[PDB]
Amino acid sequence: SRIFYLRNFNNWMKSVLIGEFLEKVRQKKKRDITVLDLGCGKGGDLLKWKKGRINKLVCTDIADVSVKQCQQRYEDMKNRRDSEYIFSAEFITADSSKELLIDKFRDPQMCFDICSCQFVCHYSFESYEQADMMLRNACERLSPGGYFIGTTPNSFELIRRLEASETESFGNEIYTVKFQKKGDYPLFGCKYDFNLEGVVDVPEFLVYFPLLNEMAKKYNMKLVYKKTFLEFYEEKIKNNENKMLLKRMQALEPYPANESSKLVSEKVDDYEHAAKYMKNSQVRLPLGTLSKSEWEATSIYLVFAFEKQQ
Amino acid sequence: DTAEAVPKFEEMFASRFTENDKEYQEYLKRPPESPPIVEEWN
Ligand SMILES: Nc1ncnc2c1ncn2[C@@H]1O[C@H](CSCC[C@H](N)C(=O)O)[C@@H](O)[C@H]1O
Repeated sequence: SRIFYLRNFNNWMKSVLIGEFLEKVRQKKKRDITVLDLGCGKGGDLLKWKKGRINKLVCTDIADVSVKQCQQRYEDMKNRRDSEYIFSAEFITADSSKELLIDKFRDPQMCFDICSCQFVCHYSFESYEQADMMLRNACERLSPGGYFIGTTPNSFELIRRLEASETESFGNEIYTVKFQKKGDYPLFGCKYDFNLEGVVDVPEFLVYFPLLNEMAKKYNMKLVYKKTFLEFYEEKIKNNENKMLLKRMQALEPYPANESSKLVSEKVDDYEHAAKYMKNSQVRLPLGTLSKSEWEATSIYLVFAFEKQQ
Repeated sequence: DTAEAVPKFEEMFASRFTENDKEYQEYLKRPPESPPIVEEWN
């Protein structure tokens, strides 16, 4: 609830990211779209893929309870008898950093047009073999022209804040990051603690993107683009369909508040940027924005997309 | 397998997050980010 809009914004990011590359794939394929949702969680993206009209989805995760729960949502969606088409689906419990997915698929010859890895990649960089294995499961069975898309913390921003901090910790009322040590950052196994009041409290690993870029070349992948969350937003909101969606998903908080409602943050200067903004020649009100606290926590992330060469 | 790739990467990215890391140094020049603002939210 304190994090209500933080969630919606992140969901909007995935919607637009997924949306963009669904349109690209369909521009090339003109047939049944197959997608791998790697580290699917409890199925937060099930609805997104349903809206995207894909034909088959494969949901996989290390947490067996999550996967089945993901399966349960999907069953509930398909079992709600209406007119909407839904993808056929497949659910696999598996460590995608130590296990080969191709041996687990129903179809041994399975290929994908898109692998979607949202907020998962950095767990694989515990070691080289695990990182290579996840990259392999994500990219090797991609159809030529297919994509590897996802979201993961920006190590540049992480190290920036770490080294600027007085200690080995940094964060606020909403998130916390704790490195064991600064100055030393191994290519693999660079461990930090991550706590996001409302979503995670789970050790993560530093992902040096030039490294991920290099490792991905192993499976004939070229970089499509890599963007900070602000950059991706600044591009995507330039499209009114994306902007209307931003509102419908309530991905920003209305500002200023109604006399009868409340801002989400009680923190004293959490909305200074918004206040300063409407101190210029008049703004059309109300504003949509995010608390400074929430933005600090989510601006840490970047978006990436790789393409499978021909 | 691992024996070749890791030391290979260790050399390729030894400047990692240092003064010789041109990408990172460029990233440090970036102004602190302000949160998205949208007008006419209604
Ligand atoms: N090695 C691994 N293999 C498969 N899944 C993993 C994994 N390491 C972490 N995960 C999963 O990554 C997920 C991080 S949470 C993000 C959930 C989902 N991607 C979404 O955006 O809605 C967790 O569900 C976790 O079980």
